Amino acid sequence: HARSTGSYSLVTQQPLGGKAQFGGQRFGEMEVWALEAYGAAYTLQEMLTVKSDDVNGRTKMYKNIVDGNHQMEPGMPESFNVLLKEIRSLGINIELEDE
Amino acid sequence: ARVTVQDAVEKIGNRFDLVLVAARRARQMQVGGKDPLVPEENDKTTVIALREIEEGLINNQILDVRERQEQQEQEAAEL
Amino acid sequence: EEFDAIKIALASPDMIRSWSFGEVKKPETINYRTFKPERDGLFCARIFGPVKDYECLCGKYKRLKHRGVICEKCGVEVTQTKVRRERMGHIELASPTAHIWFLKSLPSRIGLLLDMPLRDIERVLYFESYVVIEGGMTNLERQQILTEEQYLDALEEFGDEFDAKMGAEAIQALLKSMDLEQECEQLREELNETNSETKRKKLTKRIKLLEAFVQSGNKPEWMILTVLPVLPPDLRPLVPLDGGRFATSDLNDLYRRVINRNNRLKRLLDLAAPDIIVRNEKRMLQEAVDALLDNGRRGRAITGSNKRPLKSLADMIKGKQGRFRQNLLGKRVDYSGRSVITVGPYLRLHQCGLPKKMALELFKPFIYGKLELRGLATTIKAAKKMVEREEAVVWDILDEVIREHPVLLNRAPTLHRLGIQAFEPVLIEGKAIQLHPLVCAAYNADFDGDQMAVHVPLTLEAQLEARALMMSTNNILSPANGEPIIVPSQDVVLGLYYMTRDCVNAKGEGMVLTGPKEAERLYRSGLASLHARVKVRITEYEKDANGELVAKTSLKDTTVGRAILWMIVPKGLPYSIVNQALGKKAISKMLNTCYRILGLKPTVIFADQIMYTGFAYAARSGASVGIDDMVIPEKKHEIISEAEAEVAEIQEQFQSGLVTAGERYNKVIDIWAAANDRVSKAMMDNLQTETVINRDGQEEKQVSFNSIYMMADSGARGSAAQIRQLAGMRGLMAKPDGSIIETPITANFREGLNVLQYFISTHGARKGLADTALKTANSGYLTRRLVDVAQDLVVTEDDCGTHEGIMMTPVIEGGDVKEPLRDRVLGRVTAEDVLKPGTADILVPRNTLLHEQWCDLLEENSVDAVKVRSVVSCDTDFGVCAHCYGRDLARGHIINKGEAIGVIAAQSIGEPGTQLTMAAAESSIQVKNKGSIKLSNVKSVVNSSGKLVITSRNTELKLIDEFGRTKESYKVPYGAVLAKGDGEQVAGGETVANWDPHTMPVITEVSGFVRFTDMIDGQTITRQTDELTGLSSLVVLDSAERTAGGKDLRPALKIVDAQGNDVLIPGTDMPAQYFLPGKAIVQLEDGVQISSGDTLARIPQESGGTKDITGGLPRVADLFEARRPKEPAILAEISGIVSFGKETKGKRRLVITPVDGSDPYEEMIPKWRQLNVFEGERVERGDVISDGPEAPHDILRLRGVHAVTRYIVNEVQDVYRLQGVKINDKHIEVIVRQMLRKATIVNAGSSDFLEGEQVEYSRVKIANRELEANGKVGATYSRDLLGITKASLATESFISAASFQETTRVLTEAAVAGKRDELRGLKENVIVGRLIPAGTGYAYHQDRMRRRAAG
DNA sequence: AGAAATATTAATTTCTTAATATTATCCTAAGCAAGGTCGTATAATGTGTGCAGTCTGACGCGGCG
DNA sequence: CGCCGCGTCAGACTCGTAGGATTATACGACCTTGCTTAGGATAATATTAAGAAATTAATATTTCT
Repeated sequence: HARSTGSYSLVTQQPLGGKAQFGGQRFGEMEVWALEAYGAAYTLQEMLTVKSDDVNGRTKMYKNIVDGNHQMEPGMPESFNVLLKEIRSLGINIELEDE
Repeated sequence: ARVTVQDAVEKIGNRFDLVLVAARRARQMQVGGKDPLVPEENDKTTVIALREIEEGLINNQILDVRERQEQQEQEAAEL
Repeated sequence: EEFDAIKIALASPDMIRSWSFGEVKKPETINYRTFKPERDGLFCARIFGPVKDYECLCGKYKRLKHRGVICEKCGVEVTQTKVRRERMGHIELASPTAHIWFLKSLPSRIGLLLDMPLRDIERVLYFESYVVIEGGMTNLERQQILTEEQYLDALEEFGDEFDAKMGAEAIQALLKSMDLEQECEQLREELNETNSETKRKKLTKRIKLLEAFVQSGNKPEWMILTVLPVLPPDLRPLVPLDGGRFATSDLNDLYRRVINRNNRLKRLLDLAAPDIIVRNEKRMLQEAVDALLDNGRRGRAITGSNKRPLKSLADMIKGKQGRFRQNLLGKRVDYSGRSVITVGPYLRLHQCGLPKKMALELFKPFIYGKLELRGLATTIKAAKKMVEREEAVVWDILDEVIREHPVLLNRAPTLHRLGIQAFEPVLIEGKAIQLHPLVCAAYNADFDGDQMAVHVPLTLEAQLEARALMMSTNNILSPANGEPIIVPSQDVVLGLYYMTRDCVNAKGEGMVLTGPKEAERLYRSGLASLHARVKVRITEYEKDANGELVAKTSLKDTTVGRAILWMIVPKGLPYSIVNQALGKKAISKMLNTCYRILGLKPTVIFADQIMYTGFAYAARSGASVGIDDMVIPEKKHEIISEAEAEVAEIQEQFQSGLVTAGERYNKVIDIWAAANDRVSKAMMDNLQTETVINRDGQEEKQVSFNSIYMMADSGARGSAAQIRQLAGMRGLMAKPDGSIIETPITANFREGLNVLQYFISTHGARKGLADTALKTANSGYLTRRLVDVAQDLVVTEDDCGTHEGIMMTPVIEGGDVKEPLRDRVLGRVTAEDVLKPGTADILVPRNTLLHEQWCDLLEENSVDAVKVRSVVSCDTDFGVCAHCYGRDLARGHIINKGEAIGVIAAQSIGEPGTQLTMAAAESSIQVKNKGSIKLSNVKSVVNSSGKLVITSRNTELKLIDEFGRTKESYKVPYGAVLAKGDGEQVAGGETVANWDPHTMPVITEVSGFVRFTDMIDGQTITRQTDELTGLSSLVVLDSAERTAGGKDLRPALKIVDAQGNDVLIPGTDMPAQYFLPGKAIVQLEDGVQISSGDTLARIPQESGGTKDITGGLPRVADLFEARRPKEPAILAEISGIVSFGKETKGKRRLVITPVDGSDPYEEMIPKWRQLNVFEGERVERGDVISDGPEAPHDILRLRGVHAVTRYIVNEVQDVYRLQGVKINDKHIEVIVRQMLRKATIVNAGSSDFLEGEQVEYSRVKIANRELEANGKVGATYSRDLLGITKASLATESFISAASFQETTRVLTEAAVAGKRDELRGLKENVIVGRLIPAGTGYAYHQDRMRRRAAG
């Protein structure tokens, strides 16, 4: 099985097909530990934002690849600020202390 | 080089710093479009960056000084 | 966009209104025929935004042009549809209700703030009894419960003068009415006056909560919800499935209840209902909100039509399935495939096969861009058409785009960082990934169905990382130990062993060859056998001073095969590396020598060449396995029958009554084990050497060429145990309770088992199989806990400039030197200057990296104790330094700054465990080698028998050598006869101490008389008087084995002379009275005086069972959790003199009085403890008083930090080393560092008296305050040891803490604390999708640090 | 004669207005099916979750002597 | 001082993965609402004059060639 791009789930906005092109490979916690061990921060960052959740990021970086420019413009994963909304709906004021 | 990057590591002294410098130079050669300092030899820009760092042709100070030289010359071309 | 920190507080109702875009007023979701969002409903388009991009509902304003406008017909705003996912609503609750998280938490925060028992709050909230909000009358006080009839009465006397209410209105009034400054100051002033410990801790809770609410900016009222926020609809979707049915997130149902009930309440207050009905409605409203916020924590969980419980809000951000663990730390990933793996034996170490179809699908956008660039497709739309049609130019473009593009291969479970390695693809025609054989061992991958995931690094930094950090040719040294992990595994090792072997007389026996090349020519020509002894000239090279290879040639006496193999060996290595049998150990060690002498590149090339030549010559052999290769010893039948006759004889000795049942068992199990070992010896003698070979006509036995023996001997596959089960009898099995089945399986696999023998075998088979199944989960949990403790530890400096650290010595447990100094010191950095046996002769200016050269240099001399900088003793604050760590084991040099050592250590410790979790007489001191003697921790006197008495239990015997290197350490029991003394030149094979294996004696140190006092007959013994010689049945036992009759009977024997008064131990005035220990037999009755050194009380010991020590995984888990060790070995808390006090109130009193110090300090110790200390004796701090496992907390508190870290390192090491698993000590040291992270304050002048603190904060304060800011207004600390799970939960960052355990509790605490975290740990930055401050992200994140410096 | 430059009819865009006829909003009145609420007087007056299989081990902690 | 017994909550990890929870259920009658006919008045709006003039593309001299 293989996948470059396809379906994306509804709530979390993260890879999950299955009909023809199946969902992407899960990159679990243990593999995050392995990349943290190697010291590879950029591979990790792209496997969190632009390969999985960062919507503007995922499409912008597909465009960048097609152009022949291999560069990443990462934002914030969808699952994080979905979490922010879910914590906020428990009447708990969690925010992001901007600069 | 292609198989082992030991020589680049001894030339910079840090795996992580080597990755950062090589990525900066490869970005220069891929998007910035400037010509390599070693022969192409049918390699991807990443490997040319590593090969250049192997020969001591590219060090973080060298990248800084070339960038500053070109920027100051452009600012001179402003006037 | 960029933010810096994340702040949690409590949501003021005005703030919940501020978030909201409109009030939800109805429980209506969508229409049933139009399926369009209804006004004011849960999905309203006015509130939560439009349903389609730039369209109102009524379609009046329906294009981009009219963006931003609010269509007056329908109220919708013309904007993107994504804002259904970001806009929130709010339900205006018609009666305040309690937030369940801040009420039903284990430490209720409403109940602490108010100081009202949770039961009383539950009674008020459930509308069950009133409470006095405030009373002008004096008889009624605030927070005083008034039951219904009691309320009626109280209303009768006064009425308006007192305000009493019911429910959350009352509780909100109470919270709103208290003043935080006043209770703060009152509690502070009355904490000191009556400082009872339980009261002190309760008041500490109260106070800290009150300053939390004063400083955080929160207010207490906000605990009670009056406006309830509503999640955006896209996060609780109601979406149509294929069949026409819809699918809804459970929150909708939960939300519906609230609104329904809320609406009913809004109606009842208008109809002026009987207040019983209004009360019930408010109860149900509270229950519905509670089920919304946390269904579980709510006593009864609301279930839907499925009848399984609904999933509340708190159930989505919590657990393994929550957002944190499942969608925020580990995600599904694009550009990733997976497939079955197979061997590519033609590959090179940096290469992986990759199916053409899989690579085409993974690299698709790259191909699109390249096709557009070449002009082959000036259209992306037609490029897709070309890729789908699979033109023959697509394949050329693919081979062009895949060159130099590394791809990460992964195999789950990823136990350690070498489980995800970046290869460089080679396109192959197939559907199975092809893996290089040498890299299987790191993956734990075998080819019987395993599957590997393929990930494509997209960006350019990711490509350089996968090439420079992960590339398979960089990872040839393990990060746990330094040993290589490119070990030639099993077929290659049998090939090397078959080629580098020899024979007595074979083709080409003793001819001379001009080099290796014509050795190969002779073998290929068929003129000489692969292994036939021969003289070959070879020219080996050697790296002399200045790293120059000097060529020296000679005429070696080798075989043909070894000469052939020398051609693949790199220049710089000796021929000795090839002139041997070359099993697995030899091959791995020659790879080690190649790495150490030459470097990484020659080692990679050498590993590939070894693989190719091993595979090639293994195939040339014809190595098979026939049923005749397993030879039963021709003398196995007689051994079996001999054991049969012996068990028959012992049966006849059991029937005759001569032996007992338990004794028959051990004896018969012993004779079966003996017969088993004899059969094992017989087979291994019939295998290993049975080959008789002709030499000049005469026989000459050599090592065998049996297929199975070679496969066992080379180390390829199997061991003597498996061979034993194949040919010899397969030993004794165990019943499912551990009981070794009496009779053993006497058959083997060449003859096949019986029905019963097979059935018995099955018990152990399933035991082991289920154990393996259930052992992985425990190891996974241990690894997870370790990682979450050690996450944020990264090398952060070059040199903290620290003073000395740990003191490093070989672990010699008796005869066995468990671990030597070279393996305990290699790579570390010296704590300070080290001197040779000639004093003041130095090799190190206080710190130098001890690599192989220095280790050999210090093995030239006899140094056996080196001071080493260790992580536990680093001065660096928010991490460690590059020296106090040592050597980066995988890279083999000093460790790079900014590496994540915490994760490395956690994975190094947790990776094993998955693979190995898990007579006894002890006669006397049988010294095994010649050397001197040194005695430790004993202060005795020379006896009248010519030997030395034994004053104490801590008699440490230390065997030394003629070179000053201790080789044996023993502990002789207190009162065990010792033959020789100190300083003697003692040769081995002798016993220096004396005691029977079933004798742990205690000796009179002078001539002793027996006085019948306190061994009083009737209350602890029964008098059975015997003759004048001094016999009896008297048994004296320790306190743990004293009956209830003997309260004033102290078990002892007062040693007095023939004069009658107390004779003295030589050197004391305190009367000689050895309170004899447990399991002790004493025979002397009144009228008996024995020698000065003749025993009173011997303690028999048999050590039956041989399984009485915990081990395996639970032992390591227990060590790291730092749990309480059942009954603990009590220590001596303060140095001084101890005496006794009040007798057996249940516990004796031990009063410790220093020569000059805190004299009135005492302790209470139960009647289960035999005191090594006497009635009154002078002891030093941190000394054993009672015996048992040591609680590590005490070890840290009394002995030094180095002491507790040594204890933990040694214990967990012993557990590993027992299983043949080696893990360098730095990993356990760093985890121990992360345990010792908090301190409890002693003094004051800077902060509070004792409350928990981070020791780095305290050290920074003392580095700021007790510097020239103040002489000493600072505060000292008591260093605290903390279990891994507790320490990982006592993190200063609430996102890391909330991520993995007790999410609800951590988040509730952070809310009432008004906390904020600044995103410094790796986990925090993984969550918010940033660059971790380790490795490559370090340079980035320090930029942010410097920009934080300048605003 | 074979182009090679010229004068004529002649076939032809290009605006332009008006125009001219067609056609398509629009908008409000009205109408019809659908959706929401009330109103019922023999008498009727307390409960179902219909259970639940001791996980689990510390551990918090509230007691608890 | 030293338990001691109540709840209580997360227990490692990658792949696919069919069927899924009954009970028992009234008629009018306004009243409103949400969508459909419908009927001309204009209003665009596509086309038609028209001519006139302007090229402009051919026709037919006649002069070179």
